[PDB]
Amino acid sequence: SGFRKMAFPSGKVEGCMVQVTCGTTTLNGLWLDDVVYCPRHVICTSEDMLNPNYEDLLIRKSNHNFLVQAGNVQLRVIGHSMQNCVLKLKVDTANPKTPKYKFVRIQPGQTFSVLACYNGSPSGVYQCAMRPNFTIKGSFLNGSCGSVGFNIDYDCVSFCYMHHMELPTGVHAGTDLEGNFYGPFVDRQTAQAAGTDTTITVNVLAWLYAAVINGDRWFLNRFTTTLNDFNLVAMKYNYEPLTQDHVDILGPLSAQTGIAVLDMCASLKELLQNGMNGRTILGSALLEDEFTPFDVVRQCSGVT
Amino acid sequence: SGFRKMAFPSGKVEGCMVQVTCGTTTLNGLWLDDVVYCPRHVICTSEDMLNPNYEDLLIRKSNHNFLVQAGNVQLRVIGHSMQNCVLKLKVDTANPKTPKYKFVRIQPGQTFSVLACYNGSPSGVYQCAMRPNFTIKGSFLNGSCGSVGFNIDYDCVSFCYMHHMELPTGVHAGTDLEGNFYGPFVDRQTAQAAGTDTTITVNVLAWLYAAVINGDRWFLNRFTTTLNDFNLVAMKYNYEPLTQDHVDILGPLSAQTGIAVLDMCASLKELLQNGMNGRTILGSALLEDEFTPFDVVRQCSGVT
Ligand SMILES: CNCc1c[nH]c2ccc(F)cc12
Ligand SMILES: CNCc1c[nH]c2ccc(F)cc12
Repeated sequence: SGFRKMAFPSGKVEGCMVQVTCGTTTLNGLWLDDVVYCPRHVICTSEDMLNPNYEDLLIRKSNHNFLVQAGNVQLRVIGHSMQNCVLKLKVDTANPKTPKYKFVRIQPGQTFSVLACYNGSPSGVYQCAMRPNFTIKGSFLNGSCGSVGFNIDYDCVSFCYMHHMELPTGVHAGTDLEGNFYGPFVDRQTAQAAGTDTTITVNVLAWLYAAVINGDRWFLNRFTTTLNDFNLVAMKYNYEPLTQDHVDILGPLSAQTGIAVLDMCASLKELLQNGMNGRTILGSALLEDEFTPFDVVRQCSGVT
Repeated sequence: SGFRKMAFPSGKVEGCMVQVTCGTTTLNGLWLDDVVYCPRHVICTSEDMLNPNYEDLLIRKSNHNFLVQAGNVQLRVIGHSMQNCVLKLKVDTANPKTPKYKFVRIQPGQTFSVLACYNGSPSGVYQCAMRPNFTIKGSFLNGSCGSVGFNIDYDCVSFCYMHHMELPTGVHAGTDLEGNFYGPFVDRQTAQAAGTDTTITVNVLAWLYAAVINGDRWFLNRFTTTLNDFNLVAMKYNYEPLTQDHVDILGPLSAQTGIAVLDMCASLKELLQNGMNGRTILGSALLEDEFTPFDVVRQCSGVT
């Protein structure tokens, strides 16, 4: 028993982190096979970031200008190319620690682990979610760019995020490993405001199921609701609309606990309308939305 | 910017996890050098756990009864001994992945990362604290015993916890790597109730400093207090008494923010007396106490 915000074990990803320096900028790179992936803004000076023309800046860079260091040993760069907002630096050595991997572009509401790195060295690992406004609420200081987000399924690492920037509001924006930003964000130091940060309703319901499984049941009530009735309340509280796909995904949790999805929606509806009255659920005084139904099943079953 | 409950990168510890089976019980072991450490209750059947005589049960076990598997390869056990509540299984092969390590016995209030494992395979990593009642609030299912807690200082892993049991209240108890339980707990399936779970005051103050650094400042007030005045309020709310040692440890955070420790205590005093009024601090509606002052400095400075 017990339910924690758990990250995937990070070892497989730690073996892929390298330091990339171009001119006076140093950030992190991800070394998989004979390619090092890093944010293209490694070629920028803080001044260039105001209005960078990446194709123009890249013409002034050659293979020898990209310094790639794995631990204390230098990698030889034999090619470089820009794909969207990432640079792909071809090196002469395949990473011996390359795990089985995929590049995936996640949907908002999905969770992943971030291995925060500085100078190619891992500092910590935490779990987060792609917010519905395509930002993430991470913990990233200067030098953390190029740190990656990932999920692990047995022995295959699915990389989904690479860190690029912090908006002036302290939230984070990045790309998938193809270099495409999540959301409308651009790698320029300009006014970029995030949209509404709505709550991931299906994740809140999954976490309420996790609470019931782990013994926290005070919030269960005698009511039920419909998808349309629940959604009138979800809209009012800036919660994402719940669809039948979300109800289907919650099926296994509904079956395990014996609590119908719409009954759990009615509990959530009363929590939204009345608050927690100074009570807590799974050690939280807020309705937690960074656990997917898959995360709840995995943690409650012990998937390794 | 941003502040997350961050765990240490777990790779160094993942390379130490093995599966230990004795009879029909399978749990995790920690392989460092040529020794595998695991809870001594690996020799028990669920029935033995009611009133186990470990010395008597161990006489019926020989080296060949301890099956140790690292990945898919078997380790040869050439010796075994019991030290307090852990068994030390001497194997014929030193773990090639043994990192630089120490065994430390932590104090209540200190934090560490747990690599939850099942069948010797890592499932996830999370951060927690040794509670003042010597329990931890983890996420452990059956098969997780032998999972370890640790801290990392550059390249040295300090192991501080090994998981042994879950109390009937869903909280967790374990030992240091010398096999001595934290608190009064025993490895027997009997009535063991935890004492008061007080709040780690110095950690709450550290987290309020982290909030100020990261932009959450609404709770700062025009007041100050004294250690004795603050402690009258801390006692009332089941908070640990704050000492001058705690004030000294908060010195660097006080210096960085320019907010005197006793002024932050006065903010905390008003938060205890008035609540948050539906507001949040660092994405929490509760006063977070599982970040030490060292954790705040580390995360706010980017230690790798
Ligand atoms: C969601 N609107 C009411 C509200 C504000 N804050 C909250 C925290 C928890 C909860 F269950 C409800 C609330
Ligand atoms: C600590 N006693 C009041 C109280 C109950 N619950 C709380 C949650 C947050 C906070 F700042 C204060 C409170």
